[PDB]
Amino acid sequence: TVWQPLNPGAGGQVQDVVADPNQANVVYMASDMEGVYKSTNNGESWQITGNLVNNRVFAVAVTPGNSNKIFVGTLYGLHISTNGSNSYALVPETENKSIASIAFKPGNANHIIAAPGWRDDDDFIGKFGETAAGPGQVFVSQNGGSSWQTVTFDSNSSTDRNVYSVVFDQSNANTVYLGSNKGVYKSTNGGLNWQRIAGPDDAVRPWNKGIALSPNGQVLYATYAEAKPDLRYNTNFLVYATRTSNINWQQVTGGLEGNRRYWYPEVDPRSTGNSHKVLLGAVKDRFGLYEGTFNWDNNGNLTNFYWEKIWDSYDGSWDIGWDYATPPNARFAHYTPVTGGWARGVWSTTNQTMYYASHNSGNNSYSWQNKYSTPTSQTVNWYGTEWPTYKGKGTESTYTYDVAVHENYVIQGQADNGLMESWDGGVSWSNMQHRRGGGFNLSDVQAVDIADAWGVPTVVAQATSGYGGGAHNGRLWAKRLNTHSPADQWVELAGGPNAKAGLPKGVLRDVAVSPANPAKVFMFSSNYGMYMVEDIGRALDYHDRGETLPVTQIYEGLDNSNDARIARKIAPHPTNEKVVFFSSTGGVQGVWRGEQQNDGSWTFAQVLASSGWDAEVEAWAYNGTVYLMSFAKGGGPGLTDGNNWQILLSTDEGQNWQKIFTPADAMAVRPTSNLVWWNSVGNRFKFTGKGGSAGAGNKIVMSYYDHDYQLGYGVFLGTIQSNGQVNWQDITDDLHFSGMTSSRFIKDAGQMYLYSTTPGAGLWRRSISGMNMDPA
Amino acid sequence: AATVWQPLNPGAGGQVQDVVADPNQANVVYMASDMEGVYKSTNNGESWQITGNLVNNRVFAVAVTPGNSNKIFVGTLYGLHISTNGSNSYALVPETENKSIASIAFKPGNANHIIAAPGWRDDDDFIGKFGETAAGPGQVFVSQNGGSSWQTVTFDSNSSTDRNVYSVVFDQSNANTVYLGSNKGVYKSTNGGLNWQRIAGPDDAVRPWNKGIALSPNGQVLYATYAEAKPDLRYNTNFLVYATRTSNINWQQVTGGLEGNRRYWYPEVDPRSTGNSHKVLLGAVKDRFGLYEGTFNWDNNGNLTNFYWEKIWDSYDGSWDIGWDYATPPNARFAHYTPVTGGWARGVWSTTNQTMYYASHNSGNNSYSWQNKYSTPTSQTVNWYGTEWPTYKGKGTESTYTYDVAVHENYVIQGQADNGLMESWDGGVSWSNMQHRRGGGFNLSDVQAVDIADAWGVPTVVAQATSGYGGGAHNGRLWAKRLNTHSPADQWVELAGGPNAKAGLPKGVLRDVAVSPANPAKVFMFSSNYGMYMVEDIGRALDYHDRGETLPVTQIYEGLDNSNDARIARKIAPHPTNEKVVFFSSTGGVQGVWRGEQQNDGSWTFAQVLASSGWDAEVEAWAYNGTVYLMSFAKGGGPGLTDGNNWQILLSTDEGQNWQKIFTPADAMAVRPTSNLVWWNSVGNRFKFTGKGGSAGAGNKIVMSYYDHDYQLGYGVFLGTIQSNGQVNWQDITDDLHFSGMTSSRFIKDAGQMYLYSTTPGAGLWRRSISGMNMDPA
Ligand SMILES: [Cl-]
Ligand SMILES: [Cl-]
Ligand SMILES: [Zn+2]
Ligand SMILES: [Zn+2]
Ligand SMILES: [Zn+2]
Ligand SMILES: [Zn+2]
Ligand SMILES: [Zn+2]
Ligand SMILES: [Zn+2]
Repeated sequence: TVWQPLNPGAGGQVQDVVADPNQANVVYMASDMEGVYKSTNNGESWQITGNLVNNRVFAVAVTPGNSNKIFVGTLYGLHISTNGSNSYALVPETENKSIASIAFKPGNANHIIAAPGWRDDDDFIGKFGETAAGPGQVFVSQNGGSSWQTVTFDSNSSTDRNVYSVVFDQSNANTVYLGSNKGVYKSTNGGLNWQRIAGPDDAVRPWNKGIALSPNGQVLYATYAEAKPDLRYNTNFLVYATRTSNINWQQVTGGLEGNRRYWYPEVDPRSTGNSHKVLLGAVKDRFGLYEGTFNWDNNGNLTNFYWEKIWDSYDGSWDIGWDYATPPNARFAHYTPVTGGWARGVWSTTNQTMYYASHNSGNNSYSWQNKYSTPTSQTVNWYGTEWPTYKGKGTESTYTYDVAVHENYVIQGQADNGLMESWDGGVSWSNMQHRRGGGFNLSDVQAVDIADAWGVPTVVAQATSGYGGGAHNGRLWAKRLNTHSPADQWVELAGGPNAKAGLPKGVLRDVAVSPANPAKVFMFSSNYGMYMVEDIGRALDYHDRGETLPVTQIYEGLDNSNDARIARKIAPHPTNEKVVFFSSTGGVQGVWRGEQQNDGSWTFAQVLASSGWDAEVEAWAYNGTVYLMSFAKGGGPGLTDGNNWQILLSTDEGQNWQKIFTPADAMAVRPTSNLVWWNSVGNRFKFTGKGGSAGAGNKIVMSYYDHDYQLGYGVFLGTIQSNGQVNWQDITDDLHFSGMTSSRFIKDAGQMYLYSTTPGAGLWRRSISGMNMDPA
Repeated sequence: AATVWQPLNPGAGGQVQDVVADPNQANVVYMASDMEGVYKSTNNGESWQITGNLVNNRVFAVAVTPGNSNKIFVGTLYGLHISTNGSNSYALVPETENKSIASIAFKPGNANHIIAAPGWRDDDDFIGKFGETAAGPGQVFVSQNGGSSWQTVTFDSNSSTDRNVYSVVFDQSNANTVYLGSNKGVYKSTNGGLNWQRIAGPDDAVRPWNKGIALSPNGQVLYATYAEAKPDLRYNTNFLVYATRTSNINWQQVTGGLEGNRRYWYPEVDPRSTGNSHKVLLGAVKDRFGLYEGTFNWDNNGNLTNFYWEKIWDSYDGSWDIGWDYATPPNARFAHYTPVTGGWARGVWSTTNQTMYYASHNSGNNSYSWQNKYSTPTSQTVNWYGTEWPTYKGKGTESTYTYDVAVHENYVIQGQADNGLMESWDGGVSWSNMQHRRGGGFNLSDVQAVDIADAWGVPTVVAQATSGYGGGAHNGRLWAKRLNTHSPADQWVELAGGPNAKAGLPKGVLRDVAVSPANPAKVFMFSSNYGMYMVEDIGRALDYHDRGETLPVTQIYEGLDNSNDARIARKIAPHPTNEKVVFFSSTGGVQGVWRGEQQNDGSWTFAQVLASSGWDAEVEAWAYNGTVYLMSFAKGGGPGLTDGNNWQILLSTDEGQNWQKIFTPADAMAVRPTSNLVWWNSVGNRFKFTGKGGSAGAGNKIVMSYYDHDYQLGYGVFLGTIQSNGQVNWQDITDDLHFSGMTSSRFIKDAGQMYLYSTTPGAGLWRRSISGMNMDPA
C-alpha cells in the first residue's frame, strides 16, 4: 500500500449491488467512476477489483455455478473475468456498446443474454459516439461467453433502444422477456427471435421502464412511461400486471404514492406459487422502498394486492450514515438469491450509498444496515441532535474539488456533498454542517484554504448550493478553528444570492490566502473580476456586530477581447503580498500577473499565453529562487504543441519560461504497457488534466487525465536538481483513479505528504521522500 | 558581524549592583550586574549592549576616567580590570588579583591619581569564593600614574576586623583631601591617600561600622550612616544617619522624618550643591521604601539651621511604569545623581532591586519623573487583579536564574527563581509574570520544572510552582494551564501538592516534572525525600478539578529510605515509546540513573542502572532511526567509567545495561582550546569540569555545557552528531554565548527549523539554530 485514502465512504451515485448466487455474503458494487468493488462479508468492508477499460459500470453478473467467471457491463461494453474479478478483458463483440443487463438461462449457465443499455445515464451515452436512438438489439452467447451473437428485435434506427431488464421464465427456461423503451418483447427460443408485447396504453405511455416475471412464468409486472427526452421531466410511471397466457394489462398502483418514477420491478425468487412479492423503487424520487404482495387465484384473477413501504424516511430505526439523504431514493433494489446459502434480504441504496436489510419472516419485518460507512465515537451537533463522524468501509466515489489541512482538521470541498469535514486527520468525517437553516444546502465547495483571523487559523471556502457541479453563485464562508472540533461553526462573509459585501454572484473558482500575509485572501468571481479581503479578522469583526465589511475589487474582468474573465487557480506570491498570479480560463486566457502599487492600485498583465479550462499556476520559494509553474495548453511560439498540456516553469516571475514536461516525457517515464485501456481507447486519449499540479520545495507533481473518458494516464513527481534540471518519476503506484483536481504538499506529524483530490474517488495522500523545504 | 545565540528575555531580572554615568558623555551609562559583567548604553538606558570579557563577572564598581571616556576601571570579586578602548576589552590589574574591589575614585583636576578600595557591597556570602575573608587589614590601592602601578596603603592593622570599604570621596575644593567609609570606620587623608587615621563615629560603642559617606562639594560637611557591628545583615536592620562638619568632628543625628529601623547606606550629595544648602540622596540595602532626598540648609557659622527628608520615589501608584517586575515599594539599593559635566541634565539613576530606573527632574517644580530603563512594554495586555498589564520585552540585559523552559506554538514559559512563572505569547519576545502573584501574599516565585502535557487533546502546561525566594522553594505543587487560546486569557489551576498534600501528593519539592512522550496525558513527578508519583491522565484530573473535587495522584516509588532509595530527582526521562518505562537521575540517597518498569499488575519495580552522582546530574532518553538512546551527564559511573570528580557524557543503547564514554574534559579541551577563555591563565587552575545541567538529546544531536558554578565560569557549549556507525563527533557551539552555563536544554522545532533552547543559571533564556539535524517523524 502506497496511496492512502482519507474518505467517509461512497458518496457517489451507485448503479447496483449484485449478490453472488453461489456463495452467501459475496457481493459486487457497480460504481459509475471507479469500476467494481467486491466484498466477501456482505458489505462490512469493500475491496477494489481489477482494472476495466471503462469505469462507468451499469451491470455485474456472476456465473451460476462458477464464482470465478464474472461479467461486467460498462459504458464501453462488456468485460469478462475468469479469475473472480482479479483481472478483466474487454469482450470484442460489445466494444463501444454500453451494456446494462446480463442474464443467464435457468439451468444452463452457458446461455447468456447481455443487453445494450445505460440505466438513467442518458447524459453519458454519447461519450464514445453512441446514441440513444438505434435498432433494438441484444447479445446472446450459448458457450459461456467465448462468442456472442447480435440479435435484433426492432429495426427502427430513430427510436430509443435502452433496455432496462432481461428476465427468464424459471419454469420454462426457453421463454425470456425484455423491458425496453422500445417496448416489452418476448422470446420462446432463448432470445434468438423476439416478438413485441403491446403495452397497456401505447398511444400515451409506450416506454417500458423495467419488467418482472413470477417464477412460475404466469404473471408479468411492468411500469410504463410517456415518451420524453429527459427523465428529469418525466415524473409519472404507472405500474401494471398481466397474465402472460393472454396479454390484458391492469393498473395496480392502488396504495403507491402518485406521480413517481417507479422502475425496475422484481419478483422474489421465493414466490414460486400464486402469491408474488414485488420489489419496487424508482429513479430520482425519494420515498423509500416498496414491497408489493399480489395474490392470484388459479383462475388467473388477481384476488387482491397491496403495497407496503419496507423502507421509509429517517425515523431512528436505521443508521443513515454521514449522507443525510432522506427519504431514500431506492434507485436499485434486489432480493437475495435462494442459492449459495443466502438468507432472505434486500440490497438497496439511499442514492449514493449501500444498504442491506435482513428479514424476519415471523413478523415480516426488515432491519436496515449501513453498508457504506462506519460510525466512530466522535459526535457532531446539528439540528439539536448528536451525529457520529463516519469512516469509509472501503469505497470512495465523491467528486472532490479541493482540500485543506490544519493540525487535526481536514476539509475536502466536494460537489453534491459540500463541506466534508474531519477532526481526526481525515479518518472520519461529517458534512452535516452544510445543511443550513432556511432550506438551502452548501452542496458545492470548489475551493478551500486556511487564513489567519487575529492569530486564529480560519478556514475559508467557496461554498454554495447546486448539485452535479452546477454551482449557483460565488459565496465566501469562514470557520474560525477555535477548538479544531465540531463545535467550530461556519459564517458567511461575502457573495451569495444577496451580493453580500459587494461580492458579485460569479462563482469563485478558487480562493487563495497570501502566504506572506495569511490574513489577506484573494478570489476571482467568474465573469466579474478579482477581489480581495484585505484582512479577514476585520471582516469577522464587522460580521460579529451584525454588519458587513465590503470586499476590495483589485481587477475588473468584463471585456472578452482584452480582460481575463475567469480564473481556475490563484497563486499569491510566496513572500511579496503585493504580487499575485492566476490562470485565466475565460476571455484572454493564460497566466496573468498582478502587482499592487504604493497608492494601492493594481496593474495586471498576461505573462504566458496559455489556455485550458482547468489550467493551473503555482508560485513558491525554495533556496532563494521563486518558482512559477504552469500546467496548461499552449504557451506561444516555441512552447505550444497542439492541444497537449505541458508543465512550463519560470524562475523570473513569468518573463521567461522553459518546457520541463510533455506527453512524450510522460510516456517514456510511464510506458503505455501500464494501461489496460491503451489498445482499445488510447487513440481517443488526450493529454489534458482536471488540475492536480503543485510545487513546493524541490518537488513538483502533475497528473495527466482526460475527463471525457474518465481515463488517467499517471501521476508524475519531479525533483528539482542542484543545477536546475528536473528529474521525473512515476508515482502512480497503486492509485487506480489517478486524475486529480488538486494537489498540495503538506507536512503532517513531521513527515511530508502529497494530498491529492480526485474528480470521482475522493481524497488520497502519499508519503514523499527526500524533500527539502524552506523553513516557514 | 552577526549574532548566533538569540536571547528571549523580558529584561534584567537579577539583583543590580550599580549604574554609573560617564561624566564625559551625557546619556552614556554602565550597569554592573553580578553574573553578566558590565553592560553599556549610549542612549541613557533605552537599549543596553554587552562589553568586553572579564575574568570574573561579579562586578561591584565601574568608573570612567575624567577627561578620557575610553579608559574605564571595573572592580570585580577577583580584582580591578582596566579598559583602554572604552569597555570593548579588559585586562586584569595584576596588583589587585584576587582582591575584591567595590570603589574607584579619581582626584579632582588630575585623573592620574586614582584610588581603588577593596570591597564587595553586601555580597558577604560571596567574599570567600576565591579564598578571601571579610576580616583583614583595612587597605586601599592608590595610583599616581593613571593605572600603570598600584601601591597598597594600609589604614588599619587589625586582621580580626571587617575591612569592607563602601565609598571613597574627594574634596572638590582641595583635591588632596579625601575620606573613605568602611566597616573599620570613617578615615580621612590629607595625603591624597598615602596615610590615614580614624575619625571617631557618633557612637562607636554601639555602631562602629560606617555604611558609606558623602561629602559636600565645598568639602565642609560630611554625611554618614553608622551600623551595629553585626555580620549577618538579616539581623542588623537599624542604620542611623548622621552629619558633621569637617572643621570639628561633631556628629548630629539627622534621621527625623525618615522611616525607623532601615538599613540606610551610601549617602550621596548632589554635585550641584556647591553652596551651603545640600541635597542628599539616600536609599538602603534590602529595605523597600522608595528613595529619599534630604535638604540641609547650613549657615556660615557652622550649624544646621533646618533639614527635611522627602520621598522622591515611593510605592507604586500608577505614576511610573513598574515594568514586568512588580517590585513595590522600590528597594533603592543604589542611587546616584547625574554628573554636572558632559551635557548631562539633572537626574537620578536607581533601581527597584532587579531593575534600572532613571528619573528626570523639573527644577521649577522639584518633581521627579521616573522612567523604566530595563524593559519595554508592548501592545499586548494581560488582565490581572482588575488591571490590564502590558507584556514586556527586554532592553538588552537578562539576569534571571532560569531553571527550565517549555514551548508550545507561540507560547513559551521560563521557570525562574524569584520571578516564578515567566510567560510569553509571542514566541519569547515579550513576557509577563503577573499571574504568579495569586493574592493574599501567596506568590509562586519559584518554578523549577515545566513541561507540556495533553488534556483531552488540549495542550496543557504543567509546572512545579511554589513560594520562596533565592531558590528556597517551600514545597512541591503541581499546577496546570490549559492552552485553550495560547493567550493571556488562559489560567493556572493547582492540581496536587502544597503543604496540605492535595491529591495525596506530599509536600516535597517536585524537583522535576516530566510528560511521557508515548502518552502525553501521563505526567511523572518526584517529590524530594518522598518518592515518585504519577498523574495517569491529566484530563481526568482536570475533570475532577473543574467539579470542585480532587483526583488522587498515584505513587509508583517510595523514596523515604536513605540507604536503599533514590530520594531526589534532578531530571525525569520517560521512555520515548514505552509509557511503562521511566528513567531519572537521582541526586539524593542512592544517587545515579534509575530505571522504573511498570508490571502487569500495575506495580512498578525500580533499580539503579548507573552508579553516577552529582547535584545537577541529568539523564535523557530518546529514539532515533530504530535505536533508543539513554544519555547521562554526571560524574562517576563505576569501574571503567569514573574519572575523579570530572563530569562526563555516558551513552547507552540498551536502557542502561551497558554504557560508553563519549565526551570527557579532555575532549572538550581539544575541541575548544583554553585559548578561547580570557580567564584561563588567572583562575583556570581552580576550574572544575562540572555543570548545572543543560544536556539534551534528540534525533542525531546531543548537547552539553561545562560550567563551574563555584566561580561562574563556563568552559563552553558542545554539540555532538551521531554518525551512522554509532560514534559521536563533537563541535564547539559556544559562539557568542557569553554566559554559557546551562540548567536545561531542549531541542525544539519552530517554524520548520530545529532550535536549541537553553536556560542559564543567571542569564535567562537563549536559543540557537541547529543545522543538519534529523528526526524520526513524529
Ligand atoms: Cl390501481
Ligand atoms: Cl551558579
Ligand atoms: Zn448515472
Ligand atoms: Zn484551491
Ligand atoms: Zn548581592
Ligand atoms: Zn525539567
Ligand atoms: Zn472525567
Ligand atoms: Zn525505601
